[PDB]
Amino acid sequence: MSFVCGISGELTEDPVVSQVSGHIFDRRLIVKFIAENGTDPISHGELSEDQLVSLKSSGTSIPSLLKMLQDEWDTVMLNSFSLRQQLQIARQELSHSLYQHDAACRVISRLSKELTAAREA
Amino acid sequence: MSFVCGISGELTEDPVVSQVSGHIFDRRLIVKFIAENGTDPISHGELSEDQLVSLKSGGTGSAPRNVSGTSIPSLLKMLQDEWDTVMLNSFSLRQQLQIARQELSHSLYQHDAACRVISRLSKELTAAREA
Amino acid sequence: MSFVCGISGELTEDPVVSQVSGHIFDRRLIVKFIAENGTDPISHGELSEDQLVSLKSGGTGSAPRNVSGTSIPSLLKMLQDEWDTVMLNSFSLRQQLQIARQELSHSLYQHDAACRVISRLSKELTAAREALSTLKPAILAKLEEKSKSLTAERKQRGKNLPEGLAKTEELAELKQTASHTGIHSTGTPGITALDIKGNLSLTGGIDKTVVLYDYEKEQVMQTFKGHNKKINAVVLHPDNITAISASADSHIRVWSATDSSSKAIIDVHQAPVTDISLNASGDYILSASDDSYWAFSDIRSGKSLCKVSVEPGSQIAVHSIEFHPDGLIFGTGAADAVVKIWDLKNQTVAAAFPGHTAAVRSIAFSENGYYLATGSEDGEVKLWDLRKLKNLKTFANEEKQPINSLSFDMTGTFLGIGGQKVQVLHVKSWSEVVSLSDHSGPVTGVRFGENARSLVTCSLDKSLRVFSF
Amino acid sequence: LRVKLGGYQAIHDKLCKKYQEVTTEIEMANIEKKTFERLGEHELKAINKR
Amino acid sequence: HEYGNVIKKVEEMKVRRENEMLAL
Repeated sequence: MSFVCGISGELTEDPVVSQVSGHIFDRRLIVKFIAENGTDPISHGELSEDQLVSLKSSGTSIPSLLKMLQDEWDTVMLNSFSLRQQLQIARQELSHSLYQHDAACRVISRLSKELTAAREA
Repeated sequence: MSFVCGISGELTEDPVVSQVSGHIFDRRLIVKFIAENGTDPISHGELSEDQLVSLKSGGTGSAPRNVSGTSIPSLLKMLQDEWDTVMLNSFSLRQQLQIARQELSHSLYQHDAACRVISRLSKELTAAREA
Repeated sequence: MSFVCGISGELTEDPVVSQVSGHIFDRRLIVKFIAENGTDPISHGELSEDQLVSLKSGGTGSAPRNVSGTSIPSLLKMLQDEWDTVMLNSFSLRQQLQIARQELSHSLYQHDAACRVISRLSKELTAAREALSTLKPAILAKLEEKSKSLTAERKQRGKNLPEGLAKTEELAELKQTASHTGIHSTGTPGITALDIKGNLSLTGGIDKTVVLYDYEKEQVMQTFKGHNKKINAVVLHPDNITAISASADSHIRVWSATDSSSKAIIDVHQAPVTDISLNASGDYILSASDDSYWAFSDIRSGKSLCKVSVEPGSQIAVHSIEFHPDGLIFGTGAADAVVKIWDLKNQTVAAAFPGHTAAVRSIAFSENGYYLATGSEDGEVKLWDLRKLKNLKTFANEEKQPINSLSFDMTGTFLGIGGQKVQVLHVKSWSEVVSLSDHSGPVTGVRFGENARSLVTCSLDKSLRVFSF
Repeated sequence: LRVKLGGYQAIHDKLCKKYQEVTTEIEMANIEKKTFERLGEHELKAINKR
Repeated sequence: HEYGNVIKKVEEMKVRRENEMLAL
């Protein structure tokens, strides 16, 4: 059947599920995730490779398959770039929002102090 | 021969593998170890002489060893290792983006902060201008 | 540790060993091999996927990157160039295998051709030393002339196969339409050779008699007597009157249907005679024998005209001879898979069509001599390039049963094959048509009638049987 | 990298050529071994014959 | 995963450092 890996979002040939969260993964990614991060990737709990339960279970032209790789690799790298570009834009929106917030606190601080003067005019 | 014994550590000329160990031994070593101890040195499982098979190379049809360094398996292997790295990289970027994108949505107070300033300044003006 | 797969020659990340060989494999490759062939790829021992022992020791380390392998598109470029060289290698192998099988055939041929020379000289040396060890004090030319047209001319008249010839769907209805008994004496019965001329036929008996017989009327025409032993070969002459026959008594006797006595006798052999054949002009008899000699004589006067030992110094079974109506380029079959066409002017070979390890019982040319067929009891029958001295087509079978005789049809578009059983092929399509099992014993001689519409046979079942549809 | 590694690569290129030459020599020599071993049997029969 | 051979770098560094060095 079709199974979707939680890390890649791709159809996987080797679907495996972790007992610490119940999300399906490609075995190879989650083992590399565990071997690098130690946690479950979705629930962030401690995980280990023995806690993984395996789920149950054409060719056309080599010049074509090599061109399917080329186009598919460009799509994977395009995505990775747009994520780095989108992540900096999110940080730029975030840091601007904090500046507006901190400037507003200074204004509210300034005005609230000035409002004390009206009690001693 | 290119086989190195797991126990003696030498490059053997009598390579033998035992079914329980999945490991490579000298014939002259493993037979006396079976004789004196009956046991796999690696797993500590039982052994008997029928569990032992001796390795060979260079038979008829045996392909020439590729030494050119490049190969189709090894290129597909490292293309796979690139792919795993880029997905786990992209996953952590996607996680980072979700965290940043989540909190800046929760932080969208700024129009309500502006109404509070309007409310405060208008109160201030009516409190400043009463004398 | 480091390992390489016996199948691919690459490093393997999953080394495994079969229990029935010393050689080690990449698991998915050997499993795919087993899934096709069920056998060890190198020892050819029978192998199953559970007879595989797995090395849990760490597989071969990764090959270091080339500097050009540091970028994904250049890995794909490198993978493309790698892949092309792998396919050219695989394509080079199938070319090299074809060349090796060409050269192996030629060397064995050149080896077997040299053994023809060793055999002749060794016996000729032996006969020379035997002297020391016991030392005490013309129509042929007109046949060449006719051969100087007919081997190349006959396209001028044979422009098509006959229209009345049996189709492949018609001969499938062949059945034993007649059975014949009493042709030969019941005290020592048996028919060892057969020939026909239309509905007329001639039979050689184990009873040491030759009987002229009609297989359409079920009637004896004439009985010829005078051989001292059972018959081994016969030829029936197109004149419907003359008959020629050969016997284990080492003599050839010629008969006439008008006569109770020999028209001629040829006393020209050292041992049992084995085969005889007729010059297309009709006047001259060609013959071969178990003594390693062949002899040729005039029938119309009785004079022998030429004779040679094929190879003197040994009693070796020549067991067929034929004449070919262009004039020449015909041959003899003999014991050690000899099928030698003869350079008749020079008393030496001219060409050959062997196809066997064993002796060859029969040789037949087609009308125009651009087909020939041969077979033997080692179990196959093959069709031959008379024009270029090469193989064309083969008949093959599961059992490799003895094949005792062969015959074209009238035209060369069908070929009867058999011995212990009988079958007929349509040669123009080259497909098997029908299998015949109505004989209760081996067949000894075969003929076909007009348009392939009938088949005539003799057998160790002590009958002569005719098949037709 | 090209200049830093070029020496190591040139060594590997030399070893590949040498290894191919040796292994093809082993192949032809092992063919010669098996024919002369089989030919040695055929000559032994010839001795008894002569 | 790719340069896992660095284990062999430190091992050969270790073995090299066993030269002019003690037992066991």
